Amino acid sequence: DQCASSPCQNGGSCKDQLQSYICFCLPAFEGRNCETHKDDQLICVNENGGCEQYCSDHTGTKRSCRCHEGYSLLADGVSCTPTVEYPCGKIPILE
Amino acid sequence: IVGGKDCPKGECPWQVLLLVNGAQLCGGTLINTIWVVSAAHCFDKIKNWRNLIAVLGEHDLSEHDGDEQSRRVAQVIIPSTYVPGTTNHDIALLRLHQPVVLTDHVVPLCLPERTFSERTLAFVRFSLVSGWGQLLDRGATALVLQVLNVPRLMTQDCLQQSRKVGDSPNITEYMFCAGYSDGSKDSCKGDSGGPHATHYRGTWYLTGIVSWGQGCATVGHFGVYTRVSQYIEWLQKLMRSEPRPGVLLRAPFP
Amino acid sequence: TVAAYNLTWKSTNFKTILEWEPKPVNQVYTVQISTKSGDWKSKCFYTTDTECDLTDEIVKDVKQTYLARVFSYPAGNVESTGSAGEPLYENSPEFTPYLETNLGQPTIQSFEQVGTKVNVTVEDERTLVRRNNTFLSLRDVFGKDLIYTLYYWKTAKTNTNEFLIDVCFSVQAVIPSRTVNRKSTDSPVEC
Ligand SMILES: *C[C@@](*)(O)[C@H](CCCNC(N)=[NH2+])NC(=O)[C@H](Cc1ccccc1)NC(=O)[C@H](N)Cc1ccccc1
Ligand SMILES: [Ca+2]
Repeated sequence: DQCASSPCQNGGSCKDQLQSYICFCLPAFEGRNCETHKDDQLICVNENGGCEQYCSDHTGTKRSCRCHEGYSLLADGVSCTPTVEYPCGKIPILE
Repeated sequence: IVGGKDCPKGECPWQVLLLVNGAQLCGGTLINTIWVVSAAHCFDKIKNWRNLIAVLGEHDLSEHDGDEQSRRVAQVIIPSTYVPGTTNHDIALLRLHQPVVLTDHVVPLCLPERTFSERTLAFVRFSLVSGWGQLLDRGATALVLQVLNVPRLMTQDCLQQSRKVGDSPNITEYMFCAGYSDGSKDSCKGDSGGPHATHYRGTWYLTGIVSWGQGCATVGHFGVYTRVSQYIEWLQKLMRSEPRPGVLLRAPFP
Repeated sequence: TVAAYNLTWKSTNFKTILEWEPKPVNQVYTVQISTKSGDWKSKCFYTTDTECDLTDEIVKDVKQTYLARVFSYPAGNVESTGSAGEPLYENSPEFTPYLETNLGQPTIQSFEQVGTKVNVTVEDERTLVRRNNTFLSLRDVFGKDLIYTLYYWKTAKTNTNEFLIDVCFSVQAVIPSRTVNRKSTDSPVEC
């Protein structure tokens, strides 16, 4: 038992090795010891803060998504949709 | 464009061919109805500024079909820090004498916001470079518009994998490499000015502009492109302010 | 500002941590991971750690080859430069989970007998590879690629989690088609 100290956090469980251990985390955590909350790093450098186009990091407050001219922000607050006819960067024959 | 394909008609809608006195000069990308981004180098040797045309909706140079629209180019603006016959600041903004009409076969490419360009789009792997320029280094220029997917490298890597040469210029911060070092696929001469376009979530955006290289698809070398995102704020100022009166304008940079 | 060096992969049973050096003096680190044709994906945002768990990224496809890189920032920039844009970084080796992941030390889970012929049954260990949120077994991931070596008091072999022998044991997870980390460590010994 390297696992004797239960070093696996946030509900994840330990499997011993020789001179080490391994944490199996539940879906929402990662890290060696399950220390990292997947749901906790919603910043723009991280996968465009989940924004379809533009992203803004706000200090102290949840990030916001925005869009290009000729697009407007949807209800989900992440997706944009063209508000024009020929919106930049989309291929009409392919739409 | 070395080792690419014909762009299926209408799927490269933001491609401009630029002609002068009738003949191929360069490519460009269309950023809205009167505004076309190119490379500044395309304009070093120009004589008849008058006959500088800009063709959109084109596809087969060899045959006139539907969809081509031509337009006199009223103004070429190049950054003030660009020095003729040097690689740095290879970008231009062209104002057409009249809007092109948006159609299925003429559609603009988004100029993204800088910190979207920088943090997001710069780490999408592949992006398309296109043109009607040479099909092999010293070979024939294309007739059906050529497209090519290439991968982007961070300058550190581009400097690690490149066979050195006594004066291949620096890759500056206004530049970036992409393509292949193995000799197979690259952009070539007369592709200059054309788009390097990056696909993200479902919209294309302009991340780079065809610029320079050591030959085309040279072994141990990558294509170099203007990092468009270092320029976004300057282009937009220029798109927002009052026409000034020249054909060639050397607008300030930064 | 100084760049990461000695970027190493510590991977056992598909639990995969990239470690590196140095411990940060007023800089932070972020890690990126791609496959060779994929986009880069950031992890461990502005950490002062010298590790990064990449399991959730690498187990999305064990057979792919992953590259990771580790950027270096003065505390409270990101940015840059320049020499030429771009934050300072350094690259890991390539890493192909399926081939290179250390096989965890097995645990013999059964030892019942049929007289003169003895049955030892190796436990079908779970790995970090999820599917519908729920972990896949060592035998699930490898299949007819993984075989076992047995010891006793001399040697014996099987594919499966089953031996039958002739009148104290260890086993060994073994994958012969492996260029590297071919044989696991010896299980704990049972009598
Ligand atoms: C304008 C363009 O059409 C063309 C694009 C070629 C891109 N090549 C690759 N491999 N992607 N570019 C040129 O013709 C440029 C023009 C130029 C720019 C600055 C200074 C001088 C000329 N020419 C080159 O790319 C030269 N190979 C530049 C060069 C490369 C290596 C050493 C010295 C000079
Ligand atoms: Ca035509």
